[PDB]
Amino acid sequence: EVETFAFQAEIAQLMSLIINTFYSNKEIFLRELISNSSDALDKIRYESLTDPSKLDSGKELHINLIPNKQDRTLTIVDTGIGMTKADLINNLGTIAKSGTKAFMEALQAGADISMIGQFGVGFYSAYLVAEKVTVITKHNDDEQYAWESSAGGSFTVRTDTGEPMGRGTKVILHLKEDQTEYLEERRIKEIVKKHSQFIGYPITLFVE
Amino acid sequence: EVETFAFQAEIAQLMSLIINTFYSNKEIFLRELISNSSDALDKIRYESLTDPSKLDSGKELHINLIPNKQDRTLTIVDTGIGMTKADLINNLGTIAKSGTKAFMEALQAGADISMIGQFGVGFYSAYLVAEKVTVITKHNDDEQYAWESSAGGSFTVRTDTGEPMGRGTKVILHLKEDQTEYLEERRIKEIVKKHSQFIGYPITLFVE
Ligand SMILES: Cc1n[nH]c(-c2ccco2)c1CCCCN(C)c1ncnc2nc[nH]c12
Ligand SMILES: Cc1n[nH]c(-c2ccco2)c1CCCCN(C)c1ncnc2nc[nH]c12
Repeated sequence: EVETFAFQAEIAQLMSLIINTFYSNKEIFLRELISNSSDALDKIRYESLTDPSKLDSGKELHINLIPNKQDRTLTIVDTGIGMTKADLINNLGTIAKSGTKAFMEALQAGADISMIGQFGVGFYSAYLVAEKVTVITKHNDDEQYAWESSAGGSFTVRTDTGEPMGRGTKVILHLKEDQTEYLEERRIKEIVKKHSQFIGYPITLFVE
Repeated sequence: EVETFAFQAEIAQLMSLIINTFYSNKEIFLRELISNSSDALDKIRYESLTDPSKLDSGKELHINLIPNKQDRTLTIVDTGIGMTKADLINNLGTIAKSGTKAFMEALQAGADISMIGQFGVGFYSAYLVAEKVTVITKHNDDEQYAWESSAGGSFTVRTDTGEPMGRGTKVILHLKEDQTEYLEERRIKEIVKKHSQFIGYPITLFVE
């Protein structure tokens, strides 16, 4: 069963801007996604201090970057807190509305797309390089879900039947045809070194 | 009743480094504290989406900066999630241990004190400008506490009998005698504009 949802108009507008604006410094998408993973790992680490059983779904706290040239995907995997169905459908869009509005206002005032992270919507920078984004996620209090959007104003959520994850999130970037450089080992290494070198979790770049 | 606690050796070492190192760009302390307030406000905002009664202790989400020349204090006030007694005594130091270690290693490798925020211990940058820091805090699930430390390897916690806060945190910086510029309106304005201009909560700088 796949459910289809409309983005609120503001988030749809943001996705369109991200897709439509001429902006060459696209590499910043990876810093934003890795930062998101780091925050999610901080969150589960913090919560387990008071309830250690929150780690029964997996003790290791890490980030994997997985390129696949055949699928043309770059997958950012974390074993963080994960997202509930309510996050995917309601909570996250509610928070995003005001960040979007502030980001938009900053842009007209001369701010730069690379500042998107300050407005809490850095995830959407994924659309600088991806035609479609699939998010597979599992939170302790909930089932494993697959969220997906190619923009165009809608997203889907379904219960995921793929490989069970234990706990955490995979962001699967289905790259635009002209953005395959982000599958290349030395390009990904370069970006992580430049933007993410102090992340406090091991980041493993898988080799193809 | 005042309880006195020893910092773990690593955090004590970090505080000493922050106090002892020659480093002129001290203004970064305010960005770190405002960023901390912002995160705490994000946290309560997020939690109230699923439990709106979490805001019964106060709906407004904001940050006040309050200079007092007579007391020689700069107070950063937020109406964020606040901190529990377990945070003050156990949880926060546990998380801080590994951030401290990474920060230390980054420094020897040539990183800069201004990067302290990437290691999740930016609060301690308060000691660049303050001889004593007092933290008054109230979390929904707990009583109002006062934490205090002048470094030297220990901190105290007591139940606070001052003005009840509703919910949130006040960081009261008892400034070093040579650091009173941070009580001056135009200096604080300058710093906020430079480092904190996109914080998604109203920041009110009180006038003396
Ligand atoms: C599916 C979705 N819907 N709306 C958003 C969103 C809203 C604002 C920014 O992103 C998203 C994406 C949310 C991404 C950031 N996040 C909240 C995350 N939470 C938990 N573990 C994560 N590991 C990577 N990121 C994670
Ligand atoms: C009292 C104490 N003990 N150990 C630490 C600490 C550990 C690592 C960084 O700071 C602190 C300070 C913690 C400061 C950051 N924080 C966790 C905060 N939590 C909730 N509302 C806040 N409003 C400002 N900040 C807030």
